Amino acid sequence: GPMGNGMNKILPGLYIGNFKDARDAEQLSKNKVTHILSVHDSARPMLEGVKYLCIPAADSPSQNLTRHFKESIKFIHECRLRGESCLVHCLAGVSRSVTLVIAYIMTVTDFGWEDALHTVRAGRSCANPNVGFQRQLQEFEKHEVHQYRQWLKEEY
Repeated sequence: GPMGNGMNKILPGLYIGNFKDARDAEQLSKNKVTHILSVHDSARPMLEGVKYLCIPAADSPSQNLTRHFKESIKFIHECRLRGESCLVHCLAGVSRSVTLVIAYIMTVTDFGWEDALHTVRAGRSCANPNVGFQRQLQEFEKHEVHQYRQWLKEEY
């Protein structure tokens, strides 16, 4: 489906889904999601029992997401380090949320963005950052990921 078939586990304690999955109490309970990184235009805290990170961003190649990589990675990582689960979602769980999760995967591995995307697609086939985000990711892979990797290693 163009918007997935429900939230999908990408890494232990890390899921991606659409705006609907983000409201799915049972799905959230089953997956023990206690953290939600909402990245879409109307992103704001919604449910109880959940720590939110809301990033008002549009799914446009003009939308800068790289600037949100650090805070997104920190949110996700501290959640996972505490043995908790984080759901990263946008409207369809195809471009925005996927881009942030790819950035995270690249930072906790030696993966380039395409290998990271491959990792995401294995869990959520509809994953497909818009061309602009791929560009930003490509850039991230070229001149910053090495920098981010050191950061997490030193910070955690």
